[PDB]
Amino acid sequence: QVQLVQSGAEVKKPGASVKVSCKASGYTFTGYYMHWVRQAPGQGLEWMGWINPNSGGTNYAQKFQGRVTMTRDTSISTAYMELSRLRSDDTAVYYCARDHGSRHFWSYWGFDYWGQGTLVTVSSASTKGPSVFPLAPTAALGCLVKDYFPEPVTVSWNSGALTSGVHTFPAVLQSSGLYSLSSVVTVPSSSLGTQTYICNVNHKPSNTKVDKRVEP
Amino acid sequence: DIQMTQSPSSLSASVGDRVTITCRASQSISSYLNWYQQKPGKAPKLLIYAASSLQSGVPSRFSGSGSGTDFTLTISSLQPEDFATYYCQQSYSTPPTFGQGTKVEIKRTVAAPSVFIFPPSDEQLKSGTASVVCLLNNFYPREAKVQWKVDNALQSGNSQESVTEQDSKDSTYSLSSTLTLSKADYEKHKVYACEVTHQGLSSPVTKSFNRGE
Amino acid sequence: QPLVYNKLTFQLEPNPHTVRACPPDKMEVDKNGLKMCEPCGGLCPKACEGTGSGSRFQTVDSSNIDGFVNCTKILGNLDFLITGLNGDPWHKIPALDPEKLNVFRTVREITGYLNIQSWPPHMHNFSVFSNLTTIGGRSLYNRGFSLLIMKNLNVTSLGFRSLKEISAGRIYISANRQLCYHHSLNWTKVLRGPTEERLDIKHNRPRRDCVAEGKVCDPLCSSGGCWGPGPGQCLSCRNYSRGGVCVTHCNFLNGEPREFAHEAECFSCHPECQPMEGTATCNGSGSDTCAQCAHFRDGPHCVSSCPHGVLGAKGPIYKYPDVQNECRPCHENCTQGCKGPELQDCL
Ligand SMILES: *[C@@H]1O[C@H](CO)[C@@H](O[C@@H]2O[C@H](CO)[C@@H](O)[C@H](O)[C@H]2NC(C)=O)[C@H](O)[C@H]1NC(C)=O
Ligand SMILES: *[C@@H]1O[C@H](CO)[C@@H](O[C@@H]2O[C@H](CO)[C@@H](O)[C@H](O)[C@H]2NC(C)=O)[C@H](O)[C@H]1NC(C)=O
Ligand SMILES: *[C@@H]1O[C@H](CO)[C@@H](O)[C@H](O)[C@H]1NC(C)=O
Ligand SMILES: *[C@@H]1O[C@H](CO)[C@@H](O)[C@H](O)[C@H]1NC(C)=O
Ligand SMILES: *[C@@H]1O[C@H](CO)[C@@H](O)[C@H](O)[C@H]1NC(C)=O
Repeated sequence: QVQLVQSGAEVKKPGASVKVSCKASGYTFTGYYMHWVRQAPGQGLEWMGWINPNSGGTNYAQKFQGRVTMTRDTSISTAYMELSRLRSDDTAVYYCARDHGSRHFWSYWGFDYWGQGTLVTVSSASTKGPSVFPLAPTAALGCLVKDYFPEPVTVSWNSGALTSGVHTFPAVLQSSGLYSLSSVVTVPSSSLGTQTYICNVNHKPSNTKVDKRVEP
Repeated sequence: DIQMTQSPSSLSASVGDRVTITCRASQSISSYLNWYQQKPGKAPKLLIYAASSLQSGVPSRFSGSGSGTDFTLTISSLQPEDFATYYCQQSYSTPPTFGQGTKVEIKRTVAAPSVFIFPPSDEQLKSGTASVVCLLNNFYPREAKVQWKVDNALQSGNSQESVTEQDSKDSTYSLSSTLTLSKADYEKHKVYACEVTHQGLSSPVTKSFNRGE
Repeated sequence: QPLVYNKLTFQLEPNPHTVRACPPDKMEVDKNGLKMCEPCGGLCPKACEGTGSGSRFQTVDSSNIDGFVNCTKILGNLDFLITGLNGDPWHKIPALDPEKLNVFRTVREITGYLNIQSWPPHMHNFSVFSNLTTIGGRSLYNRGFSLLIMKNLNVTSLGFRSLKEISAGRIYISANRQLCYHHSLNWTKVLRGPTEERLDIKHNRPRRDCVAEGKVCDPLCSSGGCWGPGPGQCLSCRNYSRGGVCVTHCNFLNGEPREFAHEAECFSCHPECQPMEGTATCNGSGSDTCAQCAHFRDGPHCVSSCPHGVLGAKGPIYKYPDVQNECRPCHENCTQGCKGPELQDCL
């Protein structure tokens, strides 16, 4: 079947460059154009440009024209996009989509197959580990994953034993450039004191694994 | 650039309803308009291309119509797999433009939130910062109102909120408002409270606590 | 007896005291609630169905080109795809006879678009649409294109000599790596618009190669461009046009037919007008706009003879030639003409 595989997540500083790959398999790679579409977190879609995987021709949008270089590697069936001259507003999830038409002039530019998505976070902050603070008390308790960079963190209670009623809120970007995150969970007030409640925060970019007991 | 205008922005409908979203083009685009569905966290899926043509795989309940300027994505009898965000794309001019996107949400009865307040931990006060958390758990609709009162003083510009997507079971939201203060400011006032105003509440609920108590 | 002489305007007038199908050379017109036939300037108007979406034909091939005979207005589109011109051996469909394409020389207007993607190799122009004057664009092809000409590797010039208005739609002229003369066209005059990203012309024959071979516009064409070589293939003329062909001048002071100018176009003048040498001969094409009458003058009009028995509102009108060839009235109490104004000059 058709499947598009992209590179892993990237974290860049304002002014650097990011080169996201798009490994294609399941179809004639040179038969369909490769579109690139990015989506800012919690925003709409934005088309950046396409590339002809047969001729190498490109067609960048005016907004990105001058700092985006779309290339191809037909020997391994892989498309690349290198967006240099990075800014804070360039933080988005970059997808690679394939035109559904072999004859491009009669195509409708419909994106029938997409990649898995590559998150590219561009900020002036440096990689910082999270600080776990307990939110002590039907009872309600939780944790506070404050001041970390970059996304993401994985919060699980009791090493995955407690999953019912757990609410890990989306991370909000503070004015300091770091993410704040709260993970609350409702438990019976009777068990509050007879069962140990521990939240486990894992921040892979900084190799930080912190447990935290939450006592009343 | 041919800007797409989708309407409505949000939509609350239940399983089995016939919903209708509209995509308006700034200029005539003939019949070069596509429709997409985007699950939360997933890549968009092609539903209808060329205004009316149904993409292979998409069920027959998805149907498109219109030409020129006014286009319409109509799906009959909503299904649980069809609760997502829908975008329209124009392919007439050289830069494909998407719409703002309609977000269909599960209809539900009005549910009141369970308000919880959390004082800052002592491990956090050792660092020199104080964060007070006000929790709104399991409620409907998404619209709410949270105001902080530090010794009966209205606060603004120092609190941020975060909402969860509809739950997979009861289809209720959850909201948390965090008030970030320095330890110098937090050690000044005794009483902290958040005042919650919601449709599910007969009167605004206020949860309070005192520093050290 | 539809015509009756008038003493006040010195010419014939419609007589107030004056179903079947019209002949094939006359069209049925309505003159203020009175059905009557009117001769056609050549071929009579005839509406014909088109090609493409909305019609049962996808392309113009051998099985439908004979229905486009005597057609002056297509109520649709015209698609010339590859399978319609070179046939389709997988269905045993012969190729289109190129000489059948001359049936479009009667086409003067197209409602929708014109999609030309294949053309006989021995035809270096679309001169079969020489009488095409207007492309409507009510229905468009692909991305709003009202005129699309792609990959016709043996088209030297376009040939749309009379095409002077494209009401709407984009224009695509590409992949014709031997097409010239199209570089200097003033599309703003044809499109009735500003050509804001409405022109898609590329990958043809470069301007450097067309100019170096001297295959540019005729010096008689203006800055509006030309659809090919010659004084006829111009869009607009630098000075005057006689019969659609750009000329250096009309025949104001000398020529086989004396002419007058009207919007930079030469029109022959009334035959009842004396050709003047060195001076102007006529203001317009009427018999009353001329300088000197060729024979006689009846009021304002130059006539060949004075009204000698023409019916009027009161009876037969009789006029006699004056000393200076002015048709003046005969005496009232006189029948069967006269020689002069007096009473005894009668009969
Ligand atoms: C239109 O194209 C033809 C060739 O396809 C040009 O040449 C004429 O070809 C016909 C038949 O092939 C001959 O009968 C004519 O004598 C040819 N003309 C000349 C001048 O040799 C033709 O000239 C083109 N017309 C225009 C206006 O460019
Ligand atoms: C091409 O034709 C256009 C329109 O027919 C000309 O542009 C206009 O000319 C009129 C003259 O009556 C002016 O009033 C307008 O302001 C002009 N508009 C623009 C946008 O220029 C144009 O001059 C012609 N060009 C050539 C080379 O013949
Ligand atoms: C086309 O018109 C000509 C005269 O202009 C006439 O002789 C001929 O019969 C007509 N043919 C058709 C099919 O109408
Ligand atoms: C094209 O039009 C002219 C006059 O407009 C006419 O004399 C001529 O016969 C027409 N062409 C054909 C093939 O009838
Ligand atoms: C048509 O085009 C081909 C290739 O472009 C060329 O070889 C051939 O001579 C052309 N036909 C004529 C009549 O010139």
